[PDB]
Amino acid sequence: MKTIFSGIQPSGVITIGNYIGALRQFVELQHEYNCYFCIVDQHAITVWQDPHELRQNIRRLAALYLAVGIDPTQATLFIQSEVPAHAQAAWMLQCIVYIGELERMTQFKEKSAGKEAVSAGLLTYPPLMAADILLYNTDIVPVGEDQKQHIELTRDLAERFNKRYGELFTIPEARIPKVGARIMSLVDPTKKMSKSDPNPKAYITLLDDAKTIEKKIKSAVTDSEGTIRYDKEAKPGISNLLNIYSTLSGQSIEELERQYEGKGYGVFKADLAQVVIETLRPIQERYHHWMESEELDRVLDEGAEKANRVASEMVRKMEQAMGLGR
Amino acid sequence: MKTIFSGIQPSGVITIGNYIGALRQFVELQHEYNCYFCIVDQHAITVWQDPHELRQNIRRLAALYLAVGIDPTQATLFIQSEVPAHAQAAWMLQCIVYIGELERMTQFKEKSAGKEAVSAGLLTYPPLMAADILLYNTDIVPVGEDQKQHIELTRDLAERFNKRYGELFTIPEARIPKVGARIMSLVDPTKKMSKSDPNPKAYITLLDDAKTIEKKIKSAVTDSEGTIRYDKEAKPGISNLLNIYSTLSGQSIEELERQYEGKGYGVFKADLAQVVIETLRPIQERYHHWMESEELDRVLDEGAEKANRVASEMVRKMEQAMGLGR
Ligand SMILES: Nc1ncnc2c1ncn2[C@@H]1O[C@H](COP(=O)(O)OC(=O)[C@@H](N)Cc2c[nH]c3ccccc23)[C@@H](O)[C@H]1O
Ligand SMILES: Nc1ncnc2c1ncn2[C@@H]1O[C@H](COP(=O)(O)OC(=O)[C@@H](N)Cc2c[nH]c3ccccc23)[C@@H](O)[C@H]1O
Ligand SMILES: [N+]
Ligand SMILES: [N+]
Repeated sequence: MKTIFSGIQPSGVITIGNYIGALRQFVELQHEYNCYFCIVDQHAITVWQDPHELRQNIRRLAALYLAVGIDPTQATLFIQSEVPAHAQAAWMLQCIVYIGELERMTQFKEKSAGKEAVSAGLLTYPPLMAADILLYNTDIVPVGEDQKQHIELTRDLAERFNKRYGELFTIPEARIPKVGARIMSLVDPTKKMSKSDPNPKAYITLLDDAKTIEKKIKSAVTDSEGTIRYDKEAKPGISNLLNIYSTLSGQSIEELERQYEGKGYGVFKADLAQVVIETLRPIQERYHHWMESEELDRVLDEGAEKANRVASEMVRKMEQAMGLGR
Repeated sequence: MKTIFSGIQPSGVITIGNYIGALRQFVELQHEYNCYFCIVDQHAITVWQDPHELRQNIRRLAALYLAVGIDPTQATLFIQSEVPAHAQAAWMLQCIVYIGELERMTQFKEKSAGKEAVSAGLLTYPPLMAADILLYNTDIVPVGEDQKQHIELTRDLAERFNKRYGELFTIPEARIPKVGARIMSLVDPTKKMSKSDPNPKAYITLLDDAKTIEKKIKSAVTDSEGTIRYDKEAKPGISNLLNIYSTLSGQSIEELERQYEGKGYGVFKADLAQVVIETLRPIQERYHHWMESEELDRVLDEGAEKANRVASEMVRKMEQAMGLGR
């Protein structure tokens, strides 16, 4: 059976954009593929992190993965730093990637923009992400659209390694949702919904309460058309709301447009807020249960055990190929 | 007792400059300090390496370390890639070092000079070297003058980590020989003697035979003074030969100047060649014995075991400090 790998950085904010673009896919695909889902703590430290908050954010993200439905009998959930292979593999790949290649990454240009002394991990983020993927002989990497470039570099690195040292890596392919690959800010729908937006009304976190969801959806920027129809260019706000509605409800954009034919944005927003609440409430309840359980650690212990068995073997093969060691 | 750490890259050429600046110190200090001497294979791959040659160069360097007198009961000799902690620690430090800092490294500017697509490991070499040193709670790092800058960055990184996350690292200090810290090319004594000089007459390898040593010392560029006196600026060639002679023979520069008072370069060179031969012959004999022995692997197995115990514990402390993991 084919293999899937995907990772999410532990942070103070996990959004419905993370859920729609990524987590929803993980749950969908977990029974049909061998799956490795990672909490990428080593990527998190590419920017300063308060240590106590990081430790908590790592547990919170593990709880959210399990709360949304990732099943430990179907998938391997683990913390990146707990599998030394990722750092070892990242080093080997950093040795074959070119500085120019890292400098062209949009993620790097955006995260380093207007910066004054950029910490090096920001620049060397990609090789570590490529290691994450390649270590598991990954076929498919389910992500939102914003990870496409990183996966393109990963494919380039795998091909480069294979040409130089012998065929070892499977060339992985991104799997990006048709609808909801790039959920936009509710405040400015021409911008992506981001975990780090300074305006909390831009995103909905997976832990937002009902009153908070309602406020955010209601305030969502729209237009002066009063017509619920998809049109990314002309109606970015309504289009983005339609994507959220479609993905969470399971109704097609066409179904929703018909349903709301002749209706205004008010009822549409009230109904969408309810769909978001209906989605997040059961997740939140399961999330608190995991946060209070010793089983959360057991699940992560088991995941690192499995991940370490597979990744450590791939690292041995990589070293053998480059002639490191003995 | 204090701790020493030092590393050497496995390569096709190990010179008498490596011996005089570094290996001679290792043997001198091994009984008085806890010592970790490393074969830095992960640093070697910062540039392309033929895999079969690399594997061999790693064994050759282990044999040379043991041949020169490093004693496995006094020091821990091991291969960098065999201790995952170095890669893990390198990642954490890459996250706190600034890109500007890496770009100013002379080693980086020289190795990347006139280059067209510099591979990223060339740029990220320092954090891995800082990890090598800091992992062992190192006090002293014996090297030749060319490593001074890298050790200055390592001190800066250790201080930066300690300020941000809590005092964890000892701030290491370089130990550079008074005489022979920078042995120069025999072909152009204004340049350092380098393992990668395209002109094989520039260096003497630890495996050079007698006839070869004689040829190299005899051809060594001098001056038209016919006076054997130290003067780096005016007489770089003779000065460099005096350093080699002094270090290998144990005679002071003053003793040699007196001894050669009124003599010409011919006898001086003939006698120096003999001193180099007398030095390298016993090393070469022990080197072949190690190359043919299963004990070479046993020694490296034991060294990685010890290094892994110490380094892995420091990695745990580092992660705890930054809040990685659990
Ligand atoms: N507005 C949005 N709309 C739709 N999808 C979105 C939105 N915002 C985020 N995503 C998706 O969420 C996942 C995690 O996001 P991160 O920023 O942690 O995603 C990141 O920071 C990666 N570098 C983490 C990573 C590290 N190693 C990996 C290996 C494979 C895949 C992913 C990774 C991703 O799938 C991301 O595309
Ligand atoms: N002409 C010369 N005269 C005097 N000393 C010289 C001469 N040429 C070389 N050396 C010294 O030899 C040692 C190994 O040299 P490398 O180029 O492998 O040295 C290198 O390439 C380091 N990056 C390896 C390293 C990796 N991690 C470390 C941690 C601590 C100390 C050293 C390391 C060094 O002591 C070097 O100063
Ligand atoms: N599965
Ligand atoms: N010792």
